[PDB]
Amino acid sequence: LHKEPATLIKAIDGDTVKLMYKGQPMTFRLLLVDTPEFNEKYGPEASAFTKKMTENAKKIEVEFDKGQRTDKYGRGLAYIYADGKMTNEALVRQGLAKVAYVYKGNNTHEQLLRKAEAQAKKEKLNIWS
Ligand SMILES: Cc1cn([C@H]2C[C@H](OP(=O)(O)O)[C@@H](COP(=O)(O)O)O2)c(=O)[nH]c1=O
Ligand SMILES: [Ca+2]
Repeated sequence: LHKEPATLIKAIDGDTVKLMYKGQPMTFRLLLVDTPEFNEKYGPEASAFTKKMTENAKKIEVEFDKGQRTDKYGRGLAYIYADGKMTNEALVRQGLAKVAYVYKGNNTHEQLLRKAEAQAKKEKLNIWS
């Protein structure tokens, strides 16, 4: 997998962000995770976490996996990095997302994320509390 440049356009909620990628605006859905809807418990905290993480980054990168790069809604499917730290993994580590939507072929970082979820769950963090 390879990191590609992109710039924040707008952080949308816990697991979707609008980015400019190859000069075009596009909404990205973070691979392998599910954050609560803004309306649900921990939804505003997940949104706020992704917003700070992405808004504070000097450098945003997108990393596509091996399979599908867009979903059925035209959203990009990627791992998103903020100054070298993976937002997908960070949300899970904090108990603000669950590992979810693991489809074969787009699951390179599954193990890493499950490992983070185990630690979040052990700590009874946020969603696990
Ligand atoms: C994360 C991810 C979501 N999706 C689709 C599945 C879900 O379809 P349905 O909308 O039909 O439930 C939806 C969940 O996204 P959200 O969690 O953003 O709503 O996005 C993919 O198809 N591939 C993916 O990798
Ligand atoms: Ca969601």
